[PDB]
Amino acid sequence: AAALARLGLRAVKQVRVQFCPFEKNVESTRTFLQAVSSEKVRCTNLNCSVIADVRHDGSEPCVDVLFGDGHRLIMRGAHLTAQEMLTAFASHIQARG
Amino acid sequence: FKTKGVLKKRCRDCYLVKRRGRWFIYCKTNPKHKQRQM
Amino acid sequence: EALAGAPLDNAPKEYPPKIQQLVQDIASLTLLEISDLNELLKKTL
Amino acid sequence: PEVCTDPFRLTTHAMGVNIYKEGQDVVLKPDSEYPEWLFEMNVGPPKKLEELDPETREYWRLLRKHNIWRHNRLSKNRKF
Amino acid sequence: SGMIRAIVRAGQARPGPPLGPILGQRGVSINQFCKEFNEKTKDIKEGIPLPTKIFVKPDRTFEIKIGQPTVSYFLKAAAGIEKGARHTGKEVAGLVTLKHVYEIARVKAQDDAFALQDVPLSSVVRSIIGSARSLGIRVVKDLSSEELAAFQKERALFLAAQREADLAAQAEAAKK
Amino acid sequence: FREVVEILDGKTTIIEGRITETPQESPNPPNPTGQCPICRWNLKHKYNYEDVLLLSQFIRPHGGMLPRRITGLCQEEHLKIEECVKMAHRAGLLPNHRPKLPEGFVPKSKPRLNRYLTRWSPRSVKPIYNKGHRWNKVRMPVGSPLLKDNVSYSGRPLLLYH
Amino acid sequence: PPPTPPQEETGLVRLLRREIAAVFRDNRMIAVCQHVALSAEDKLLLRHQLRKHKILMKIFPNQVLKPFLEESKYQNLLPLFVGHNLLLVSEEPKVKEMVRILKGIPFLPLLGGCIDDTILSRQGFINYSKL
Amino acid sequence: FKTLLPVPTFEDVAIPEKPKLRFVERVPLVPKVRRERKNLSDIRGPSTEATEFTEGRFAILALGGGYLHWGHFEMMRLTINRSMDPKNMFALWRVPAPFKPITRKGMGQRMGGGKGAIDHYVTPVKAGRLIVEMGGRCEFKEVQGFLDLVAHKLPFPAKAVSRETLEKMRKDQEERERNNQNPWTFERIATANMLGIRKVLSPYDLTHKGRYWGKFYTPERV
RNA sequence: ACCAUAGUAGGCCUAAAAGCAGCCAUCAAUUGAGAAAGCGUUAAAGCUCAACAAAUUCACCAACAUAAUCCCAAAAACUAAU
Ligand SMILES: [Mg+2]
Ligand SMILES: [Mg+2]
Ligand SMILES: [Mg+2]
Ligand SMILES: [Mg+2]
Ligand SMILES: [Zn+2]
Ligand SMILES: [Zn+2]
Repeated sequence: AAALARLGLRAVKQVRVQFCPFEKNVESTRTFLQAVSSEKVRCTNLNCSVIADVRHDGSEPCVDVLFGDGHRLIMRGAHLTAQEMLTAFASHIQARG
Repeated sequence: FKTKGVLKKRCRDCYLVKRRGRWFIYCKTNPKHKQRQM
Repeated sequence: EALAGAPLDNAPKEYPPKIQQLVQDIASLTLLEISDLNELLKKTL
Repeated sequence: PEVCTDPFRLTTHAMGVNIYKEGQDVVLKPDSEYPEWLFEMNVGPPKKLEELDPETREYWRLLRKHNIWRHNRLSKNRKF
Repeated sequence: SGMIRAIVRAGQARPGPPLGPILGQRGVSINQFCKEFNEKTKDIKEGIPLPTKIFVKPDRTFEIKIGQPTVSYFLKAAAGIEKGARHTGKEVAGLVTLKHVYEIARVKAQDDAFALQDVPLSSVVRSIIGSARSLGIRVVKDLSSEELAAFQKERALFLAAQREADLAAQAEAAKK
Repeated sequence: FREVVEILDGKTTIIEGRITETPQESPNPPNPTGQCPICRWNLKHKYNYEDVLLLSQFIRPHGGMLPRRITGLCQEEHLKIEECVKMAHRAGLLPNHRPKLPEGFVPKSKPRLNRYLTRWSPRSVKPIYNKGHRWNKVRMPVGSPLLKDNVSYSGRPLLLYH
Repeated sequence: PPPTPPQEETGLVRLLRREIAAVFRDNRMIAVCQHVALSAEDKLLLRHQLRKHKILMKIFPNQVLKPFLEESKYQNLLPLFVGHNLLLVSEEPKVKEMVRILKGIPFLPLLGGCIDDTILSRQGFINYSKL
Repeated sequence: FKTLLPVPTFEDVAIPEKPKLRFVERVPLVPKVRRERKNLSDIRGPSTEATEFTEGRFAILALGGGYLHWGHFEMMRLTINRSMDPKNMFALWRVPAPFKPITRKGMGQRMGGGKGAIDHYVTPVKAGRLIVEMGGRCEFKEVQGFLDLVAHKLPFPAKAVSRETLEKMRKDQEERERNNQNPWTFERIATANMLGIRKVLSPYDLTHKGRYWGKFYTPERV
């Protein structure tokens, strides 16, 4: 949460995390959602739309970030760790935007 | 840098790293806390 | 003892057998029983 | 910049509840209009660790407070 | 834009410090704020203090939210005392009955804190009891017929003695 | 083992985590009741810096060591293996466990000096100009003191300082 | 290693288990949600809106809740209790109002729950609200 | 989630009047007119006095021998008084005021001519003796923290010990001495006069058992 | 890493003393947070600690420059040694 807060998320439009809580490999995605929907991340940019899609039969937890560079970062996290996902997202944000 | 026989952290931001065979208190917030083990 | 598996609407195709057996019990009775049943439900609820 | 009262008016009613301009002070309703459990609260020394039983949340709240106090006392000397 | 808390009087809403400069720095006019406060609290007894929250929006627009007065003021008014005790616990300033405590709790239940935290009146009564303990006001179960005045007389003589001792100490320090 | 792959197409990035098959432990350990890998395979006080077949079992493909909470070693065995890996890397063993830099591999430098049983980092030691006399002699450390408990068939203790 | 030195269960964990059992036995509607760390004023406003409908929320440690869950008949709720958890506790289950008041915040996901010993997912709660 | 442990409560201990350390005189009220020989046996060997706690729970233990003079006494007094809480702690001395005179030549630096002139007074301290003893309603961590400075500034090596720590180190020493593996020990060899080692040993080595060498005490010598 | 809201700016002194020049109390709301253990402000604000919620490899002290004609055997970590 602190890493995203110290990044200036002002240049992010929409972040949607779609997962199934009843699966066994959605823990990393849930932790990513909690880290990206924190109070500091909310206050560092207000126009960002954070969506949490819950399914039961999807069985494929994924995250989508659409931002105003006309850019789409999609990460289908089934074995990715939460820390690695956060680092990759932060690197892409500080690279483009 | 101050060359000392005993290194102690003078704040919470001091970090101890071993370089060139010696021990170092490096500090970024307060550069005056730079200490080098003799 | 345990609970169900929480099926969703994405692939909803199986229903609990309780409703089917209730329908079968309803259908396996005569019009006199139907009249008594509906009058009893009217009186109670 | 308000004013208090010296005579038995204090014993006959309170002087804080009335906030609006009109002096519609509330009367002292007896126990017939006040709850019984109100008069059954610890108004003296706070409950102690040896007084509280170990099967209530109050005991563990007090233990947590004492642990925080102990940590503060032992960390009074902040080396860094 | 930000969150502003202010202890303001019911009708003595002056456009001066320490409240006028803060709102001027924020950007909203202070005359409008004073007028709105006076018209909103014109039915409240002038002189009592009360906390209020000021919300400032871009284009320099302000809104006012006013809560219940301070428990310190409530308990001091209930006990009939003008100022609290210095040495808390070792000396007692006044006596407040559990009945007065319950009345204060009932009248203050309609504040933002205890409204957002939907709790029974027992919690509010306990909070008022703790505030009285901090104030140095003892909370007797049920004792007020004339002993309240009997204690008031001795409290007045003790306050006079304390004032004399403070004057003597100040004179000794000045001559030292 | 897990790998992260990145795909770029039309200013869109997709990263995927792919799991490939990894080798498992051998079926028959000589001492199955040991709680530690080395200490149950009976390699305690048995390996050295030159036993790369054991030292390379758990090191990252770029030469870094693996965490103890993942490997399962006891603390002393983890420290011994870390020191052995350092000594092997300095000696020149494990030549394929280095990062690939085509831009830096072209500017060749002075030929590497052959060495082994090197305790300190080569760039952190100062030459001993004085060297002392017999009563106060400055000795050169060789090997590591962590491996002083290894089995000695000849019976002579290892000369860690010479 | 030597045999296990069984750690005595203290009053804190005993009372937590007692409260969890009372919650799981008394009330009927037990929903599970992900606890998102936000401002305390937002938390207080959420409790305010929930207590408008007289349905509460609780937080219990996982170290205590997981053994109770696997020992009880709710072993199918294990995947719902990995991260930060919120237990919405309700008598006279009213999922429609809960969905209506939680729709305002888009990023609070309904992990699932049970209504009268019937495990239902977010789709199940949608169905109950539609009913 | 972590368990809640009870905290130690101190109610039986009572803080006495004047918990600060008392001022000590550099010279005794009656000075010693007669110059005495510098017996170093008051430093050599283990201590027999002030080796056990009397009223406090923490102490400064001396692991070696030496002389304490008014500078050391003033240092200890000032440091402990300024870093100790009078409302919850109390401290007491365990060494007497400087009484043993020390002489310096002064007039004339050539060898001979007689004894020197009394310059200052010292308090001889042996290894294993307590110097300052503290107690009260406090925990050992803070007392150890601000007593390690005094222990370091003392001439002889010293530690900030407690009753539990002193008992632990004594029991560890006893365990080491009982489970020592090699059959050959300094005490056994010295008492049996094996190899004629009494020729190079000392008559006090039979009692010191090789753990004390002059004014230095080595606690790891069994 | 992890977030830190409440009666309340606790009561006195003070130009101001809002957890923090100081003295006395040290209660109480919440499932969980000391009238506050360190930075910071004239005073506020703000940054941390302990508290809950999440996981939890191991973690108490121990390291310390130098001289004068030119450094000073060379070298060696495993073939069995009471
Ligand atoms: Mg010393
Ligand atoms: Mg509480
Ligand atoms: Mg914390
Ligand atoms: Mg120099
Ligand atoms: Zn620093
Ligand atoms: Zn092992």
